[PDB]
Amino acid sequence: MEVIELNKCTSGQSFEVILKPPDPSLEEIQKKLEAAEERRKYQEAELLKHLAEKREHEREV
Amino acid sequence: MYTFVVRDENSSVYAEVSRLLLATGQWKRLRKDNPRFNLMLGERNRLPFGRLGHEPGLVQLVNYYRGADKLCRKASLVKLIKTSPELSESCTWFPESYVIYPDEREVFLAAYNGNVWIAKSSISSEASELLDFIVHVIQKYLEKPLLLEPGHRKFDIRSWVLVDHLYNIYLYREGVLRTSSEPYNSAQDKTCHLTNHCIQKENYGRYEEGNEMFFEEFNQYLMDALNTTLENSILLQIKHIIRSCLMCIEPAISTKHLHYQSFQLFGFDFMVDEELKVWLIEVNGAPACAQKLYAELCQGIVDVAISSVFPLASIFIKL
Amino acid sequence: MRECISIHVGQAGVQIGNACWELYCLEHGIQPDGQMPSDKTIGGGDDSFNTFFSETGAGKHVPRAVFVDLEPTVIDEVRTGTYRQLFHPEQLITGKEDAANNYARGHYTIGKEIIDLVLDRIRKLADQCTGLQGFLVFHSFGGGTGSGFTSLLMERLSVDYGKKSKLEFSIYPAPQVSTAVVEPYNSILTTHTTLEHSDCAFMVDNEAIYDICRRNLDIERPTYTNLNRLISQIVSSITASLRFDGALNVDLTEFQTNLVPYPRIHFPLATYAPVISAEKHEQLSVAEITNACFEPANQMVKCDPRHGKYMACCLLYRGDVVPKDVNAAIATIKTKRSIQFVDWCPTGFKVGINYQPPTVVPGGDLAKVQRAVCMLSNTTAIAEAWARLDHKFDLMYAKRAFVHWYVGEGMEEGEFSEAREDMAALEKDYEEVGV
Amino acid sequence: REIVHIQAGQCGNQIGAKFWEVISDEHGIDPTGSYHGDSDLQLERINVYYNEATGNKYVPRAILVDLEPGTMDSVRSGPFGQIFRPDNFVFGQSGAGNNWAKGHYTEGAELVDSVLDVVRKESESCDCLQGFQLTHSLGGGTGSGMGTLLISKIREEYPDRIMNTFSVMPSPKVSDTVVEPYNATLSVHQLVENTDETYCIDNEALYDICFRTLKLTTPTYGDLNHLVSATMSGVTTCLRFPGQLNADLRKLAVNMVPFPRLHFFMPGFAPLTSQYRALTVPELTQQMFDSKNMMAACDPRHGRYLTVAAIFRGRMSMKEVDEQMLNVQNKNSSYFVEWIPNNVKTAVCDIPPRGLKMSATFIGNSTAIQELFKRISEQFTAMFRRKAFLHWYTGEGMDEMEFTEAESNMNDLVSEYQQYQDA
Ligand SMILES: Nc1nc2c(ncn2[C@@H]2O[C@H](COP(=O)(O)OP(=O)(O)OP(=O)(O)O)[C@@H](O)[C@H]2O)c(=O)[nH]1
Ligand SMILES: Nc1ncnc2c1ncn2[C@@H]1O[C@H](COP(=O)(O)OP(=O)(O)CP(=O)(O)O)[C@@H](O)[C@H]1O
Ligand SMILES: Nc1nc2c(ncn2[C@@H]2O[C@H](COP(=O)(O)OP(=O)(O)O)[C@@H](O)[C@H]2O)c(=O)[nH]1
Ligand SMILES: [Ca+2]
Ligand SMILES: [Ca+2]
Ligand SMILES: [Cl-]
Ligand SMILES: [Mg+2]
Ligand SMILES: [Mg+2]
Ligand SMILES: [Mg+2]
Repeated sequence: MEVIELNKCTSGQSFEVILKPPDPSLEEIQKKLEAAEERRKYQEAELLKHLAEKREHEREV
Repeated sequence: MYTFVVRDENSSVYAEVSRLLLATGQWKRLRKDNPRFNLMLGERNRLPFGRLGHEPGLVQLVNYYRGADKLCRKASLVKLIKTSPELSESCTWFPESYVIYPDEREVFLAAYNGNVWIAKSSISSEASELLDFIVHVIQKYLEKPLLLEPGHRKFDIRSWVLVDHLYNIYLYREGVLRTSSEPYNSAQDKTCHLTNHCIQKENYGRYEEGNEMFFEEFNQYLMDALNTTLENSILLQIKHIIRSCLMCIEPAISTKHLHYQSFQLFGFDFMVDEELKVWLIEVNGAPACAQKLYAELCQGIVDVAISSVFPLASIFIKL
Repeated sequence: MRECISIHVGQAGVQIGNACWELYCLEHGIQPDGQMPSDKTIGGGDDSFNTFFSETGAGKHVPRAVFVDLEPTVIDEVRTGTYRQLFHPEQLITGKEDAANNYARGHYTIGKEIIDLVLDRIRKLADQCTGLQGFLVFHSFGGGTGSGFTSLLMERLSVDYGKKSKLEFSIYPAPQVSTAVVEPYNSILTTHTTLEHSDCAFMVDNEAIYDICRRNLDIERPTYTNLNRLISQIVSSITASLRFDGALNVDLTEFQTNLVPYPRIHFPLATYAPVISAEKHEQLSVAEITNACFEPANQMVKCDPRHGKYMACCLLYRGDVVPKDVNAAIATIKTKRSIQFVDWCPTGFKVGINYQPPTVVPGGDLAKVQRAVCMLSNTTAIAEAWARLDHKFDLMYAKRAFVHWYVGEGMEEGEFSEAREDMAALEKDYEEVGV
Repeated sequence: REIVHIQAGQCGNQIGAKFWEVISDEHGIDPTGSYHGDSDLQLERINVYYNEATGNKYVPRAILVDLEPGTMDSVRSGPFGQIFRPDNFVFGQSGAGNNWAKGHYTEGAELVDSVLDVVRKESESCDCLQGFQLTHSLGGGTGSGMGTLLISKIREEYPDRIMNTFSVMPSPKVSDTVVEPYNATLSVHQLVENTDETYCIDNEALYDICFRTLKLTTPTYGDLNHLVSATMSGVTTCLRFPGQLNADLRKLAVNMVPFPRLHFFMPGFAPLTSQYRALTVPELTQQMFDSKNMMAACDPRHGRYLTVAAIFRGRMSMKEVDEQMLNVQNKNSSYFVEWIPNNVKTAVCDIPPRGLKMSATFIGNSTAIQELFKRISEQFTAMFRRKAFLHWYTGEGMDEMEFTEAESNMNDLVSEYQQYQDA
């Protein structure tokens, strides 16, 4: 059980006691965000298309 | 209303426990994967200890001690005894054993130079036949066992021990001797050397019903034949061995200040030589009980291990 | 001297950041107006406390911090709070509507329209740094902003600051104070996307902080104020080496060198003692507080290190502590506890001591103590927290419960099984090292 | 932040008026729109439901709609009638004759655009609109037919905002006309598609509560609305006062709606009142979960809870609240689905409702709600297999096919609930 690398200063001290020895680029991120954005816009376009079909059914009634 | 789950359908012991718990009217069984339980009768392998004690408002208890496998796996037991100062290499109640892989052989060969050994894992006078057979353990075969008469036959003692959430060690007062019906032969036939109930049932049942001799009869025998008692000649050594093993691992498996609690039933198998010295052979972490002792023991499990934590509205010796 | 920038994301990150900078000011003698009488180098300096504080010509010590939340109510408390004078309007960023506890809403929908602003405001702080070390990022796992926007921010920070280190202080979800059923989803989605970008992450389970407040501070029903002031102490103990003179963990790179030998397993377990009630005391010794570092009841994450293996252990003392008493306590503890290291690591402890004892907020719940310690140990037992989280994920995702909320924000369902598969490999990585 | 309230038809306007009477009292707003409260908690989140006019006067962000003036004339001269913005009264003169087709396709189509003009003027004045709140019945013509038409038009113009309804379900025990099952079936199909959150208010449950529990020999619509008002104030507490849980409509939906179509909630309230002995936290918890306190005539034990939101109001022990909420969960855990962990969330508010020192409000997404749609489906089929009373609808241009499709989709909704009740 040896003590190692003892350093002392006015505000404290530190040491080590050994007991026993032994990324995606900016463009790729922008594509992910834009890909998800286009999926949101496609889902909304399908909603508004579906609501537009109800509008013409309402006029037909 | 306390709640519990069952996750080992093949356990005879706790199948009776749950039946008793239901018969009280204050316990309700949930399904296997319902996490809002007070008591877990868990699986024998890969029990998810990490998911216990994280349910607000529920005191959670499980019937297994995490880490107790160190004592209940044969190879681990040898390592535990020879590396723990509490038990130490010079342990007088455990046979000389060595862990070897298909490790420790150079040390087995040295001691090799009576010399009959046994190899096992979870009998030959020549080591060559043992190694060619071979994770296993080789320990000295006890060549001078205590032989019951009439019969001149081998046996081993089974003791049931219950450790509760407070780490109180309870020895069931009723043990059992798994006897052999074939006379012991000092010179491959295993039926007279191995006392296992399954091996014996495959002369079986002559001296005792099912080759199970219980303490009352065995005690009367030691008095009539050897002018001593089961308490003095054997049971003191058993209690000493049980304590040494469990207190050694207590700091590693205790749940005293844990977010969940553990208890566990253990099966200690012992071996007695002709000098009435007791030897530890194995510790079973998931043992079964004798048919005529299931009611008493399982009720004791509910009283000591479960009701103490979850009270409602002695058969044990406290070590 | 090398600067560190703190980034606080979401309600949890912001409110915890508030309690930290309040504590920092008390520890350094900085007043709520930003003045530091003890600092004689007016308008500048490269002292150790300058790692977290810049200085104006008027003598105001300004945190190197940026607060970001997608709704304004939490950050508005900073603009009007006690330390409003410290912070600069550019440092406080607020949106209009929040991520609604939806990782996909914070990461994709709302994160895409505010990410550039946050980076620009961070750039304004970085430009004031002569030698930026890296970033400290505070956030929750379960919130939509703390989870979704953080993962996006960490991605861009690795792009804009490739050579800089990044450390996390993360709030692991606990039902006793959780606000959303889908927090297991968000926790695993942000861990997957952030794993390769974080060098060292300190997880704090609200469950553990909650019980420590109930059992040791005798608070019947802890609030976020109770939890955050305790968290502030642990965070302070971890960052003290960067803010005071010393020779241990003096830069963000050292945390990785000392606590993280394997990059993926970068979640050290924090254990703190003593936690004493202000309403109460016999002062605990070096041996008693060091022994308390091995009690699960004092860990920031409830788990059993006895059934795992250590890769590194750091002891950070504050108060009346001398090396002699530390080694006498360690020796005693090795003989009474199960402390198994991986065979390829030295069985040892890196010890740092700061003579200044812990500072406590006036009127707080914590009693002043003459000595305290925070242990940082990288143990595989912390994987118990991943197992719990992955199990809850599996239960809901097997039925696709709530999944439509994430797909509706533009996220593909494949990202769920992609993140879960990464967590599965992570759990087995721990298992290989732990056995 | 801001919510835009809409109330349509007789029922919708009568319950909506009472709703504004109750929360106006809780927030300290007098019939003149002036604040006269004693706490800042009343004004901290007042802009969610109120616009601040000149002179620091608060005007509900409410739009009153009907195809006949009768019911709205009474509202204007009611107690709090003067608080509503006069321009937000949008009414025709012909009525809908309890005819979904008249509200949805003919009479209502002539009026819907002027309603949307008012909605647009309110929304445009919102710093950050979060969604809409509609009060209506499903058994009539205007609230059912024109109400669902408005929802469809609103979703087309604000597709990224949350749509929330308080929908009164018809019952033969409290019936005006025999065609209520037709109007209700046609409306549920609309709600399944175009709302995020629907509080199912069953007049069968309201009547049973007034009769059995409150011992009211002959309940009136006023007595029923007393229960509705109390329920509406309770389920909107988290939206109106400072809090951490379900503080806005979108977060509520995320916590409550695991599958988009299964968004029909079973509300409950405790204590049930029409008494000076304040309850105990244990008593609030038991009653709050008691079927006799549910506003939808469905037995929770016949199904399973997907999600639950609990709101406690008054000065009480939060410690005791959490203990009791964990108590009921841990004792009847079989009625909560195990594949959504921690699906019960609890909020507490210090300000209690008027007349009580403590109260509890229940919001459950239970699969047992299928009993409500089953009841409507049987009443619908009993008439539809003989095409009885259909001429009232074909005379407005509807074809029988539209009825068959409405029936089919509601039977599908029933089976979808049964799917997850056995999971
Ligand atoms: N310890 C602590 N935990 C908090 C605090 N605030 C929130 N949390 C936890 O954080 C989780 C919720 O995340 P939040 O940070 O509130 O959500 P957010 O980051 O603002 O994201 P959104 O609100 O959905 O946009 C829950 O598990 C809370 O228990 C806090 O002040 N202290
Ligand atoms: N060192 C030894 N000396 C003498 N006999 C021994 C022995 N080791 C084992 N035996 C005998 O051989 C038998 C082998 O059984 P063993 O000890 O391996 O437990 P086991 O796991 O195989 C059955 P159980 O789990 O039900 O106890 C023992 O019952 C014993 O009679
Ligand atoms: N709870 C309640 N239900 C009502 C009230 N008025 C009508 N109803 C119910 O609503 C249905 C009739 O719809 P109604 O609102 O009167 O017709 P509308 O004006 O065309 O929407 C029937 O099922 C009634 O039981 C009311 O004041 N309170
Ligand atoms: Ca200076
Ligand atoms: Ca006309
Ligand atoms: Cl860089
Ligand atoms: Mg065995
Ligand atoms: Mg938030
Ligand atoms: Mg009417």
